[PDB]
Amino acid sequence: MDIAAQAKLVYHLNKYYNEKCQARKAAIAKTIREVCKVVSDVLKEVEVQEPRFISEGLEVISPTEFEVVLYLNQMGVFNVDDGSLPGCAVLSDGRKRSMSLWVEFITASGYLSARKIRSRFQTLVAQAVDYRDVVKMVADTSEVKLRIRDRYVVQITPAFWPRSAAHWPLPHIPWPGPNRVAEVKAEGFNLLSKECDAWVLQFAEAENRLQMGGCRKKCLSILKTLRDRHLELPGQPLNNYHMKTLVSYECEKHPRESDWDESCLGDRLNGILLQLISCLQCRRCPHYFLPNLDLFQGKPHSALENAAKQTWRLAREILTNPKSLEKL
Repeated sequence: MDIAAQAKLVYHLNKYYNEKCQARKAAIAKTIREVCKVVSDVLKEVEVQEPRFISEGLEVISPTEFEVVLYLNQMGVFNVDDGSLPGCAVLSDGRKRSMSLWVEFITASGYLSARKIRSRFQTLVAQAVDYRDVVKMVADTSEVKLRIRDRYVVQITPAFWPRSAAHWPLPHIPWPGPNRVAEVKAEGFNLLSKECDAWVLQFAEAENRLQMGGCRKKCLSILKTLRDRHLELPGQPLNNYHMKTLVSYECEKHPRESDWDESCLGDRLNGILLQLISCLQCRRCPHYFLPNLDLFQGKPHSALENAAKQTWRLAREILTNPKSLEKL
């Protein structure tokens, strides 16, 4: 009897993925196509004032929030991760300051300033917005953020293998195979100009590729969707990034690709919600690549607890009656 309920769960989850998850990616695509015209148009204007800025590398934060990473024409004339500041990193010799496309922006100390490029970029964006009612500029934040049609918020973050991520993959876990490891590692990493004077690290390119195989993406698509529909809560305790970062952890716990067959979608999804409820209750949720930073950092105890209540309540309605997914 325990066999048939596993299959019923996998069936209704596939319906959720095809009915509700696809609808998400459809509404998001409508919202992104509307948003992306505004940004690329504005970015075209920034290109005429500053040609170094140019118009793929997108990030969905929520259905209404996005982060555009703008990959700048670089020279990489500058060569550095230390325990100094967690999750964030920062030239070689006192020569070749004139080698950078952004040569003016290297500091007197000889370091290259994220704070200064983002300000220069922010001044340009706030100026380009002056269009009437459809675009707004977000202030009191160091990062560039636009408010479009008073409905959506888009952050535009200037952007281009690390010391903390060096352990991964630990040869302990058969996953990933040497083929998947070197393949995902070739993606490299990205540095995002955000506050913490440092650059934020992001592996959205490696993370999303690491989860290739099996139902991992269907699981993420289902997790992101459930979060949108039922876990947008006071305190914004839960992000698409929380789900994304958990799916990777569950990949380790179940190393074998067989654990990720389509038959196992219910198990892996159920396993992930539970680990999430633990993270909420334990009050700690670590980054996949960098354990030193906790993605619950700064979250109120009241909100982390309530999120645990709703996440738990959600998994039970699912298991007791998996058809309940239709009405979710």
